[PDB]
Amino acid sequence: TATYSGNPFVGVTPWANAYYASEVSSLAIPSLTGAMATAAAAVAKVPSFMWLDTLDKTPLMEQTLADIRTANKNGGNYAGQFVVYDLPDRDCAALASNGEYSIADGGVAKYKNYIDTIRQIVVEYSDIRTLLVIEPASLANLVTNLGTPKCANAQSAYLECINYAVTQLNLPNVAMYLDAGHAGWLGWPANQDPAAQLFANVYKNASSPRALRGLATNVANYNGWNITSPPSYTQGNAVYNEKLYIHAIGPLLANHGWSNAFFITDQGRSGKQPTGQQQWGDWCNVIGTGFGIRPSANTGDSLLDSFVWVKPGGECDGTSDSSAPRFDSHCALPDALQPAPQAGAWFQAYFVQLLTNANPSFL
Ligand SMILES: Cc1cc(=O)oc2cc(O[C@@H]3O[C@H](CO)[C@@H](O[C@@H]4O[C@H](CO)[C@@H](O)[C@H](O)[C@H]4O)[C@H](O)[C@H]3O)c(Cl)cc12
Ligand SMILES: *[C@@H]1O[C@H](CO)[C@@H](O)[C@H](O)[C@H]1NC(C)=O
Ligand SMILES: *[C@@H]1O[C@H](CO)[C@@H](O)[C@H](O)[C@H]1NC(C)=O
Ligand SMILES: *[C@H]1O[C@H](CO)[C@@H](O)[C@H](O)[C@@H]1O
Ligand SMILES: *[C@H]1O[C@H](CO)[C@@H](O)[C@H](O)[C@@H]1O
Ligand SMILES: *[C@H]1O[C@H](CO)[C@@H](O)[C@H](O)[C@@H]1O
Ligand SMILES: *[C@H]1O[C@H](CO)[C@@H](O)[C@H](O)[C@@H]1O
Ligand SMILES: *[C@H]1O[C@H](CO)[C@@H](O)[C@H](O)[C@@H]1O
Ligand SMILES: *[C@H]1O[C@H](CO)[C@@H](O)[C@H](O)[C@@H]1O
Ligand SMILES: *[C@H]1O[C@H](CO)[C@@H](O)[C@H](O)[C@@H]1O
Ligand SMILES: *[C@H]1O[C@H](CO)[C@@H](O)[C@H](O)[C@@H]1O
Repeated sequence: TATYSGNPFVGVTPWANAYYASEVSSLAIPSLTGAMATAAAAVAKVPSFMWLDTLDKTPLMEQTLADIRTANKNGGNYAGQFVVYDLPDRDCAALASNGEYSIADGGVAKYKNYIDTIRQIVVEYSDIRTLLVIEPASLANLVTNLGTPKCANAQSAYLECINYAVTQLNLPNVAMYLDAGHAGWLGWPANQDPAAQLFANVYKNASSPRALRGLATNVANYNGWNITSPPSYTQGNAVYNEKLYIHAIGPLLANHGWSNAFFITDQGRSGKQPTGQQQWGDWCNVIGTGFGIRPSANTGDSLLDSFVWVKPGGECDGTSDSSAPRFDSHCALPDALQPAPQAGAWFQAYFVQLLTNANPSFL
């Protein structure tokens, strides 16, 4: 059944979408040989989230859900996985993933229309359990980056928009996880409570939506889940992995009026620890990374609903071309793989790296 009474990953199987599978099979495999080619075909079967990064990407959500509806007839019990990611003045503390809407030019109204579009799809497919990550980077930027003019000015718009998202997508077949950055961002002891306050306030302000299950961490990042050996670049932070992060912030959510908040954590680029990061804040196309813990609801953890692959490995974080639009200097750092295409575009050398360094291995 589509509705759920607790962990929304229980009794379902996350669906591996055709979009990523097409990228692997048609963009990666023709360039590979032997063992690597075979291993790549296997990656295409690991479920990762589909990002709805533009409004005209919404038909792809429908096509995925149509596939799932079909597969659910043949005994199967599959769930759809999507990222809601189109805020006006998006990615306010970076330049690589700037979006189609701006606050100045009716961006809030356009965002509401975008949410309206997604809501209709979810109603159309009320028979399918649908797992959503809400707006990566946004709320975390509001906690830590009010010193960035673009974020400071986006505050009221972000909170209005996110309130609209979590209220309009509050439906019985839906589970939403608000993006909550990662251990090396919001996990810092001094940021934990302010972050928890903001998250609980979003939840409370939205009348405690039943579909709002908790938080998503490590999205498009690389931190370890439960590594017992803290990496050099984590120096100074007692919260050096994602398990420590969720177990630190969880009780603070409860303290601020959000009880029963649960978590999902991205491990799609977390297989190699330590990573090739020379600094913890180096987020763009990081070298020395591999595909990580496979998506699974068997987490052996009180707070983690599921390990997930949110950022699809192989899809670029940003262009390394200083002369191109949306160039962010982070993408030209020593530990950023180069040359890199536009954010979201296929990045073959990066896919090859992730496959080579995969743990668990595909090879
Ligand atoms: C003490 C210390 C040392 C160091 O080398 O790096 C950091 C980095 C820190 O936080 C970083 O904050 C950034 C926001 O200004 C985050 O960037 C975002 O990263 C996501 C991916 O996780 C990406 O999608 C966004 O576009 C990007 O803006 C970055 O992840 C954090 O590491 C802190 Cl708090 C201390 C550091
Ligand atoms: C509360 O919801 C309203 C809806 O209009 C929104 O404008 C506001 O930003 C929200 N406040 C917080 C603190 O999330
Ligand atoms: C870390 O988590 C993984 C996946 O659940 C598990 O295989 C491993 O035993 C865990 N390690 C520790 C030290 O808890
Ligand atoms: C999900 O929730 C609905 C609404 O209560 C139930 O009818 C269904 O059986 C499932 O548990
Ligand atoms: C309602 O659904 C939850 C999972 O979402 C189960 O854990 C529970 O037993 C009940 O069936
Ligand atoms: C999702 O589908 C898998 C089979 O692919 C099952 O193992 C699971 O029970 C769920 O229906
Ligand atoms: C399958 O889909 C991918 C992503 O849209 C394309 O790159 C590929 O050419 C095929 O259409
Ligand atoms: C793309 O297509 C190939 C077969 O053409 C698969 O092996 C792969 O897993 C992906 O679906
Ligand atoms: C990737 O896309 C090509 C078409 O460009 C297909 O032929 C292939 O099966 C895969 O889906
Ligand atoms: C696959 O990757 C190779 C590099 O090994 C390219 O030459 C080719 O164009 C395709 O992108
Ligand atoms: C990867 O390895 C398998 C093993 O036989 C082959 O079927 C495939 O063609 C590729 O070499």
